[PDB]
Amino acid sequence: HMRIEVKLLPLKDNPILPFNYNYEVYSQILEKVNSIEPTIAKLLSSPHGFWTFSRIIVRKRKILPDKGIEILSDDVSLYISSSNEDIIRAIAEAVEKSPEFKIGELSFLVGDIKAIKVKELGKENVFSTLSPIVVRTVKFEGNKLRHWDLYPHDELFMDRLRKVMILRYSEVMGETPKDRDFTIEVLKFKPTRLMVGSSYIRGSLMVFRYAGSEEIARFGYENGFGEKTGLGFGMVKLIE
Amino acid sequence: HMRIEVKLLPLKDNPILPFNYNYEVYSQILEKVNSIEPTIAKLLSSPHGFWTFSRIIVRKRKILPDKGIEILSDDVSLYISSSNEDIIRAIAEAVEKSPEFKIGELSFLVGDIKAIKVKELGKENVFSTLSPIVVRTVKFEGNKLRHWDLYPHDELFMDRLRKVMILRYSEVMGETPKDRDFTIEVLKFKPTRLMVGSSYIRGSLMVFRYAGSEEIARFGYENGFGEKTGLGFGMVKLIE
RNA sequence: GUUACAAUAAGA
RNA sequence: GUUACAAUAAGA
Repeated sequence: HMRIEVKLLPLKDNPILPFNYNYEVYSQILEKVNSIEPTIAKLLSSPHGFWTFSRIIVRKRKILPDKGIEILSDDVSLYISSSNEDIIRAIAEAVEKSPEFKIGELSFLVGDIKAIKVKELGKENVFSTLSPIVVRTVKFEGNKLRHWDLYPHDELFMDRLRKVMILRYSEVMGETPKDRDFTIEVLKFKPTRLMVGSSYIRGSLMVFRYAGSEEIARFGYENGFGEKTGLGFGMVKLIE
Repeated sequence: HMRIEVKLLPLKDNPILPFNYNYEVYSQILEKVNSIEPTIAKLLSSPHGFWTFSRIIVRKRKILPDKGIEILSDDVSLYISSSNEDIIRAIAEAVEKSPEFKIGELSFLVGDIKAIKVKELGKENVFSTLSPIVVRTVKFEGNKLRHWDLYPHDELFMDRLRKVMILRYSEVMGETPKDRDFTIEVLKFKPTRLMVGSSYIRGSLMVFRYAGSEEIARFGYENGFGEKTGLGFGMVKLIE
């Protein structure tokens, strides 16, 4: 499966990355791809998770709780993934043509794009999250129905996630997977709250072990696990 | 200040360290230090935190969620600290004369005890928790009286932590500290729940910046921050 | 693709 | 004693 690393260069001195970029990055890419491949842009913007992208990785940093993350590195990377290398292809082009990113007060400049080597999977895999995994349910709170976010320690999590993947899979892949059974067991777990647009989404940054269906595993690896993947959630990476 | 690194060598075939070890380490040090020096043993047993020790540190490890932390290193390490170099000196002796330590299933053997080079503090410090930091208030749950454990997001957190350090300080240093003010801002934060004996204590694993009274700063640095430090809570290390 | 493995979570 | 910096936390 195709996965790319986009290097970004912070423009000014003492650059500071704001804590919640998910919507900015996503909408920015959408706009850029839409200029070239409007037809693919429509896939990016789909809820079904045609792709993922990670957090913006800052290899060396300090924290300014009121401002954001201090970038002490010369550059930052952003990993993007998809089962469809036509989506990858189109993103590389769009970005490189118009390599100007504005996140809050910090402007970046796209440096090298490159396709990344990606490891084969096994019967069981140990994944670490590259961007928070999101699994949502509906709950009556007051009157109006609203979105309740789940974490692995919640009872309905595994069952909800299972259905989200099967569902998502058949939607983007075109068919339902033959083996639909799988489990995950959490190893290192943390909660995070992200403001995307005018909303709030809460998710898990975790290291977990996946077992079971070998096609859903490929699917999650390539397209991210959980919901809102296209918004920058759900990307994992293989460790041992 | 005086800070030691006690090394532990796992005896069992496949070494699983249980997730909740405080009480067992506490109560076992408490004895080995009693048999040798009953008098110092009572400073340890005091609620006021005449000392701290850290999580048992395992460099190479992996998680069995129903079991514990699988130990993949040759040795693990405990870090004990105190403003009183007599206490530390006593623990090192007491532990050397009775090197056996049992935790859950695992039996350890005390290896080399050694001193740790400890940097001087500044006007401002960035500390990391070697032990989670515990700050409690009391609350009524129905007609029953309950411990309620606090984290920095709680309005009452800063307030009760000041009072707890000021109280601890005087009850051990012997006098009230001159400068009684400090602030703590959180950089990296994760919550943890430990079972110590019959009861559950929740606390904070975190990196934070300490601004304030220098004598309080050095007191927490030596004797731990927050409460219950005698049980292996609140130990910090200085970073950059 | 080292921010690449500390779970559990208000308990009597 | 590098498990050594991702805060914030149920909203309209």
